[PDB]
Amino acid sequence: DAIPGPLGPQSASLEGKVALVTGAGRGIGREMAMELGRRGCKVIVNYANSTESAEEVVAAIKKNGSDAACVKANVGVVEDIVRMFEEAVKIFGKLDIVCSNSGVVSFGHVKDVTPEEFDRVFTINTRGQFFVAREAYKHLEIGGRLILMGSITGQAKAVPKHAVYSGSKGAIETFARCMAIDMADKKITVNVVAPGGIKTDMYHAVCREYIPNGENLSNEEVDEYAAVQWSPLRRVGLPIDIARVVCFLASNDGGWVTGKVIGIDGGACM
Amino acid sequence: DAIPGPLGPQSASLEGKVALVTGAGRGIGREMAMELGRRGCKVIVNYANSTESAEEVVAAIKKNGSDAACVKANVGVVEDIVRMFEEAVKIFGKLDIVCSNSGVVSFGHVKDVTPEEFDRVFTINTRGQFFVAREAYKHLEIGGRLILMGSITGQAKAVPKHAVYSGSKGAIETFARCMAIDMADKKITVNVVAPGGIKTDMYHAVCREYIPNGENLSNEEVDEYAAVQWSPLRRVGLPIDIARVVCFLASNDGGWVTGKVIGIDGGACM
Amino acid sequence: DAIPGPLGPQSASLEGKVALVTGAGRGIGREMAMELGRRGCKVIVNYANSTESAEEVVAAIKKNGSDAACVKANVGVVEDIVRMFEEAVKIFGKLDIVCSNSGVVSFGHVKDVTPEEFDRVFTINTRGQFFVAREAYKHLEIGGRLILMGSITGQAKAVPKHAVYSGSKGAIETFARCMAIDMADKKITVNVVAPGGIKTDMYHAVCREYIPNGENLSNEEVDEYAAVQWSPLRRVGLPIDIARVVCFLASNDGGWVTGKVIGIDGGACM
Amino acid sequence: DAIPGPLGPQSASLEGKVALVTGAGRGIGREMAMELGRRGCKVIVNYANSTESAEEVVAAIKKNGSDAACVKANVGVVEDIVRMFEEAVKIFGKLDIVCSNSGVVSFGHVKDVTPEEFDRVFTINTRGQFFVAREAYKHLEIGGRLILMGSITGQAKAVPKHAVYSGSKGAIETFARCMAIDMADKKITVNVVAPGGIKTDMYHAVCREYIPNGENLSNEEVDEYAAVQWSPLRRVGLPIDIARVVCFLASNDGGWVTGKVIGIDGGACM
Ligand SMILES: NC(=O)C1=CN([C@@H]2O[C@H](COP(=O)(O)OP(=O)(O)OC[C@H]3O[C@@H](n4cnc5c(N)ncnc54)[C@H](OP(=O)(O)O)[C@@H]3O)[C@@H](O)[C@H]2O)C=CC1
Ligand SMILES: NC(=O)C1=CN([C@@H]2O[C@H](COP(=O)(O)OP(=O)(O)OC[C@H]3O[C@@H](n4cnc5c(N)ncnc54)[C@H](OP(=O)(O)O)[C@@H]3O)[C@@H](O)[C@H]2O)C=CC1
Ligand SMILES: NC(=O)C1=CN([C@@H]2O[C@H](COP(=O)(O)OP(=O)(O)OC[C@H]3O[C@@H](n4cnc5c(N)ncnc54)[C@H](OP(=O)(O)O)[C@@H]3O)[C@@H](O)[C@H]2O)C=CC1
Ligand SMILES: NC(=O)C1=CN([C@@H]2O[C@H](COP(=O)(O)OP(=O)(O)OC[C@H]3O[C@@H](n4cnc5c(N)ncnc54)[C@H](OP(=O)(O)O)[C@@H]3O)[C@@H](O)[C@H]2O)C=CC1
Ligand SMILES: Cc1cccc2sc3[nH+]ncn3c12
Ligand SMILES: Cc1cccc2sc3[nH+]ncn3c12
Ligand SMILES: Cc1cccc2sc3[nH+]ncn3c12
Ligand SMILES: Cc1cccc2sc3[nH+]ncn3c12
Repeated sequence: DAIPGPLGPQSASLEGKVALVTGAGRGIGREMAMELGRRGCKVIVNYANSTESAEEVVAAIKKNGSDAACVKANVGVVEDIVRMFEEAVKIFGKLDIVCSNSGVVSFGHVKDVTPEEFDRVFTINTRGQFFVAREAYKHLEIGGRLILMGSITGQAKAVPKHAVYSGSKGAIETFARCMAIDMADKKITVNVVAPGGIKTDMYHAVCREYIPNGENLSNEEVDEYAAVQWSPLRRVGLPIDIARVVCFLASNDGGWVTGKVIGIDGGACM
Repeated sequence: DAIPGPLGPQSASLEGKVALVTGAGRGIGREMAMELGRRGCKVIVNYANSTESAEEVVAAIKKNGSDAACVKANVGVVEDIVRMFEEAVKIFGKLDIVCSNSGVVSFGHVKDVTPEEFDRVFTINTRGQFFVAREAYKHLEIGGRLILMGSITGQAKAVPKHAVYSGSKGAIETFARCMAIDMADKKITVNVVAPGGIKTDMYHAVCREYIPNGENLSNEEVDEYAAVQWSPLRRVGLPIDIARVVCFLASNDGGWVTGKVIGIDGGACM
Repeated sequence: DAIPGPLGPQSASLEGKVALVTGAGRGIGREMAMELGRRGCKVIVNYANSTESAEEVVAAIKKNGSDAACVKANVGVVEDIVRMFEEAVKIFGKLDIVCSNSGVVSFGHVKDVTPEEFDRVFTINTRGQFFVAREAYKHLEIGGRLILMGSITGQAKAVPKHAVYSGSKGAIETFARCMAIDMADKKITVNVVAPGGIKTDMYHAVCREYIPNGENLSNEEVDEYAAVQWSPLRRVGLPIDIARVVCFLASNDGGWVTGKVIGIDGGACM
Repeated sequence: DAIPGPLGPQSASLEGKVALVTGAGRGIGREMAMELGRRGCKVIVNYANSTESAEEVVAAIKKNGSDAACVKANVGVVEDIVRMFEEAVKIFGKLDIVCSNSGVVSFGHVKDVTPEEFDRVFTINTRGQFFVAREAYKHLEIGGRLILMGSITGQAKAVPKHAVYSGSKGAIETFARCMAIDMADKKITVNVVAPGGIKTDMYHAVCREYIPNGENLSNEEVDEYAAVQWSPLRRVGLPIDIARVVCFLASNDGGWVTGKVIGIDGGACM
């Protein structure tokens, strides 16, 4: 049968692809846009509040040799998502890759979860991603790429006071399986990246909630724990670790990988 | 170490246990309450609309030798759930087992899902179960049992136009893992039963949506397909098939089974 | 459709069933035969070396009110398995349940595994179980039950120096999926129980190999670790914990549970 | 923290890496060596019987601009594996990547499996891979890559008469989890690629055994079935599909992916 795409290194090229990354002003998302751009991608950085950071990222991508632009939209508002895509398409003309990154964390024993906090998390983490995914489908080029952001907590077995957040990410893994069927009519592949503890603002904010008796841990102590307890490779994961895998899925190399959950932890067990 | 519970058949006894089953007026739930009662349980049948059916079930359980009562509550309304448990506890004095059964189906290509239909399904299937689970925790006896209703679609790989429903059930499997940690402080075990196509009203309504080119299938033809394509055991699953496993988890036998997903299909592959 | 089996507690009855348990002279297996007998089963206890213990168990089952007999066979020798079943059938006339329990542990960094030690473990743990399963098929009554012994290590993510043993148990989970299809022509259900640290001779021998820096731990200290680190339920698992689940699968209640892996840990994460 | 490796496309470069691929004279393996070479790798093609094909591949890689050499060894013989690595290291001086590809298929109802045919498959598929993995550890450069060959059958739910082969591949997934811990002391990442039906000699030989009533299917009919039934993407998988993912895992991009099973099917459900 016919070979799908070029043979050799040329199959990993993202040059000439237009990508949209939600929540790209900081954290993993910022690095996702940065790296995508470094591999020759035109990046559209979406943001909700971090305008400054957003703009800063856009400047950076250009400085690196790629074109970029930023769009504002609150993924928790379906109308904002609908608008974000209508503008996105006009900016560079087409849309090849979509990275649904935006998300929020939450901690608390089941007995203390309020309907307000449950809806807060699920609305961004689960509902937002579905509608971003829905719009991505409509605007993606035939053969496009949809990448959903999940988490190690979707399958973790030992994280206490973490049902709401874990459930929101767990549902994303199921979305991938089902969306991979529907979206295949446009040759779009759908996959879920499931990171496991990356140094970002979030990490700084809630890492201690994962460490048994960690209220006291100093920043370096947290990293020491993370590095040793969570990976045989003995090191803390960085956004670039996710960004690299995301580029693989987005390239020709990931053409036969669809409906899957790629766990990107250093071999962690949570 | 000390043996947990009696040795012998006495370990499967549900006699003297009070159970609450949501959506017990029909389908799998009705049979869940019926069977639980047959094993000596006092059943509280919850219902949303099927009052007649509800009452009918209560009469049946008594006729079989057990006490029962019914409570009305819409699981999509947190206040209703809160009330349902406050009344439940007063009826028979205590609450040992809770079976979160209620749920709704949905079909449609991703591109046609509306925010209204997404919220419709997630609100009952996922959000409702969380709050039923939350209240169950607060009112369950030390050593109680919480059983969540999932589905084969949470892990299925070939069902098209089924992302919303599949995602709502998928999140339930994650809830089980996390809730099993928090709720363990009261010795409560949390598990998810994941049926795979049971003859109920739902089955009559949407089975054809699972069968490639099944609009034409006659009722008997659907059952023939179900029996042959979905199980090496060559037969259609019945509510009693789930009801029996639910009794196992609810008994002393299921004391060391927690945080798990029990797939109850005839060895189906979807 | 027709209801499969009796409604009510009578569905959990094992009375009048003949079962064969391999490696039933001690550990989990001994308790499996004991409990099966307590629920009205005629047990055939197989053994390899523990004759004394074997006979002792047979005396016990009778003293409890059930008939039993013991057969000697080395599961690592296919001819022994073939013979064991030919004799087994003649003893009580038929064979309803088979519990493939026998197994051996092993520890060591990959770099130190010798072909001899690899074959030692795989020959009993994997190859033995396949041939026990093969013979069980041929001799089981239509509607019989085949239960394979697996382990938490089949899916564990953090146990070092444990590839050979973990791999032997992992393959058992796959055997269950496939055997459930072939063996279904005789209505036999095939399932895998996956315990997670049970107090038996094995536990006494190698538990410390699972505890980071545990050479020094005293017996009570090991149990303290096991109870706290491996279960939210805060207690060490006992053979009776597995024995109870095995009876469920062997009864009418487990009729619709086939091709599955039932994890029997206190919600452990390894 | 410090960024692991270069930022940008340079992270996907395999230039200057020495790789060893077992069973590289034909099928997926041949393409694995070819592609690895195209990305600037020095490939050592191992073979068992296909000398001609082996040599042909070596000529090809050189013609493409990379150096290659071939080594003969029967993975079912531990002494051969030990020798293969001692020679391998001397050829190009070092060893960065190892791809354990070699394998054999088998079909048959459980009841017809003979100890000879069970050992035949397990000895190459499971035992061989363990010892190849063991030797890879000893000779791999710090930061090396070990990639094990698995299959969709390790998790498949509907393939009949396939327990022996499925079990041999299933154990490989467990090996990955455990080996990822031990081998991490040398910064080596261990992962399992799990293809799902690739056009190779094997495919030509046994594809019909997967298709219900396929004895009659013509070659083109088989491909039609494969393309439609096994993938929403509607096409048959090719060796290049696996080869591309293998290059990702072998590069810097796969540095944080370890202890995982990458399913490389077109979203197949078996
Ligand atoms: N950090 C970690 O350890 C891991 C993170 N993840 C997931 O990866 C993703 C990113 O995490 P990380 O970078 O650490 O997070 P950060 O806390 O650093 O915040 C990342 C971003 O998400 C955005 N976001 C939040 N709400 C919205 C919204 N309403 N609309 C659009 N964007 C929004 C933020 O936008 P703005 O700032 O502009 O409001 C921001 O850009 C999340 O989905 C997270 O759950 C998964 C596993 C691990
Ligand atoms: N049938 C099947 O093949 C399978 C079913 N399931 C799950 O099992 C559960 C029961 O399914 P099944 O019996 O077939 O369903 P049915 O369609 O027969 O309806 C079952 C019940 O769910 C209830 N329900 C719906 N909304 C509410 C609500 N707002 N509050 C309280 N109860 C409500 C109904 O209550 P009322 O009628 O009183 O409004 C009813 O009692 C569901 O969660 C379903 O998703 C999972 C796998 C397979
Ligand atoms: N203990 C634990 O923590 C867990 C155990 N398991 C599995 O459960 C099973 C039983 O474990 P456990 O009771 O702890 O083990 P023990 O170490 O207590 O030994 C149990 C038995 O296995 C038998 N056995 C060994 N070789 C043979 C053989 N060649 N033929 C027949 N029988 C043989 C022994 O027979 P004899 O003494 O007569 O030679 C004995 O009867 C094993 O498969 C084990 O891997 C799984 C998870 C956890
Ligand atoms: N084809 C498919 O659909 C899929 C294949 N796989 C796996 O991928 C791998 C390759 O499959 P594929 O290329 O299709 O297979 P082929 O039938 O085309 O044969 C591939 C190779 O395996 C080799 N091999 C067999 N025995 C030995 C041995 N004793 N020592 C060294 N090498 C040996 C052959 O060597 P020689 O010819 O030199 O003897 C050959 O080089 C296998 O492990 C297979 O199980 C997994 C999923 C799907
Ligand atoms: C923020 C964080 C820190 C450490 C480990 C994890 S695992 C996960 N999943 N989402 C966030 N996280 C974290
Ligand atoms: C209603 C139904 C029919 C057939 C197969 C399935 S699998 C599933 N999950 N929820 C509902 N169903 C069905
Ligand atoms: C023998 C043992 C002790 C503690 C934990 C485990 S987990 C497992 N699997 N087989 C044996 N074991 C053990
Ligand atoms: C050889 C083959 C053909 C079709 C589908 C599969 S799935 C698998 N796993 N190993 C081999 N195969 C095949």
